[PDB]
Amino acid sequence: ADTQGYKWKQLLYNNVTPGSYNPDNMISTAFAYDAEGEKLFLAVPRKLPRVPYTLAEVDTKNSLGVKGKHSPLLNKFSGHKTGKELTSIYQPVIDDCRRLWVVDIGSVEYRSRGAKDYPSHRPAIVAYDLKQPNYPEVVRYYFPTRLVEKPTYFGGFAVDVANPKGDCSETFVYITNFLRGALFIYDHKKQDSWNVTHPTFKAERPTKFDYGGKEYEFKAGIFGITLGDRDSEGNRPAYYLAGSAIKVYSVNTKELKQKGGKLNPELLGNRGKYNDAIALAYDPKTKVIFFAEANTKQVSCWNTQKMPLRMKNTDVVYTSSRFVFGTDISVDSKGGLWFMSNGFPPIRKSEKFKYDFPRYRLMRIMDTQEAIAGTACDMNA
Repeated sequence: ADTQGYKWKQLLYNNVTPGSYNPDNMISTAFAYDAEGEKLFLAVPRKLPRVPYTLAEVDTKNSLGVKGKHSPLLNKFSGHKTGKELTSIYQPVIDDCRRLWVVDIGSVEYRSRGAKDYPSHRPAIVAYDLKQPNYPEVVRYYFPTRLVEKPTYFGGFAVDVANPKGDCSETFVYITNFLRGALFIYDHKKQDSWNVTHPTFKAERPTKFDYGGKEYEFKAGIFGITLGDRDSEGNRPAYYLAGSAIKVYSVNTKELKQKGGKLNPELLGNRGKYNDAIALAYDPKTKVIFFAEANTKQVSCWNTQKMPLRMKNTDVVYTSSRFVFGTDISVDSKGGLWFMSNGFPPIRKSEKFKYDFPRYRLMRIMDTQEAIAGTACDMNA
């Protein structure tokens, strides 16, 4: 229940001319922590002008639990020279073998000012090897034109590594898209990809978001996906949720991996009214799914082994009135639970939302077992 982590009023960059960008336009949407390397990676999408590095890193070693170091400066990704190697990303993910994956959207989202600096191209899945320096690029796949379907609305994604104790090439990437309600599946081994849609991906009803004493709304489809325990032969539950929804589902990865196959997802079932979350993360140690919530100012949990999922089978691992809009959550290599808020929900003009307290908040609970102690999510039942 005790946390260490970071707080930024604005995301400032190190080694970038002051005044060359507007700090309030630097809006981070997601992160990934590499525990072995003690590096934090942040996605800053090029949604507004003059973002110097869309993939930023911070070294956490002389930082994490130290007083006075709550606000580290962002740096260029060590795998980059110019910062143009990526156009705009929304989410970084670290896999079982320490490859940092990102989805390059391929274009910026503003006109002029100067968008000309970041030439448009097709969307791409890119991966870097953190085990080597300086993070060489090991995957780079462009989307075939016939498959592009509103790339600006990609959400969370998962990396399915079938052979973690091998060359790690038998890998799938499952990428959410919260507009339509669609999941883009990429087969790394076959160098093929396809689109999948389902009634279960779509939103249930608009989410309520409170800002400045008024109430705002948004209606998001499938937004987060996380992967369970691998069985006998490599297949696994892939738990997903829509952002504007309280139900949770799992479809098997074997149905997912088969191109043009029928999908049979399982409801399991819901988390209680007003508890919409856009991000969720499975902890293999405690078998718990953690949820970073849109409007409740809380991170919540459910033990996958306590069936079925009802509110009564859920609890709270974190509460802060300054935890406005949870946007990313994940478990690291050393079992640490990490969660982020940015006050930036998918609503018109939300980039311009401002807060008295620091907008950007990233926290770690050291180990998940400590987190769920004395909660409905713990081991005793």
